Amino acid sequence: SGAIYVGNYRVVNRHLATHNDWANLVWEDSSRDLLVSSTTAQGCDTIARCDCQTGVYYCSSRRKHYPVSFSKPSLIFVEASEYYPARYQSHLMLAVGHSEPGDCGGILRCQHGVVGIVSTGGNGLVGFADVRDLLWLDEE
Ligand SMILES: NC(=O)[C@H]1CCCN(C(=O)NCC2CC2)C1
Ligand SMILES: [Zn+2]
Repeated sequence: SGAIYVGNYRVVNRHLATHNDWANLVWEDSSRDLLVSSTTAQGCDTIARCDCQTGVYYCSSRRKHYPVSFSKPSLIFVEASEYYPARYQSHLMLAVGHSEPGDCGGILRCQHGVVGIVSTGGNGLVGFADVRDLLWLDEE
């Protein structure tokens, strides 16, 4: 579990969104596994606006932050799970690292701010849903 709190927005994995998230919906995209809802309180996270390929992510199943090298956001095939059929997930970045069910929502960050959140795992790979292209998170 986990979310990004930027401005008056809450960014979560779409597959983990709550009823309150759907009832206060700003934007959602199943192909990216992202959903954004509105918040009453202002958050403290800031979004990175860059093309970094190195950063640090939080792994809840290890209680540890790990430094990683990650691929550029792209269209990647993700196997069938209990949340989605086998499909191409867009804006996904992969790295070598531990990720098991429960780790979605952990933040990946670089020197510029939050880059994205954990969205996939297994086989010694961790995948992150990028948010750096969502420029509207910084305003309104
Ligand atoms: N983005 C996806 O299609 C996910 C949905 C949850 C299931 N899935 C995973 O890779 N889970 C393993 C660890 C928790 C990350 C694919
Ligand atoms: Zn950066």
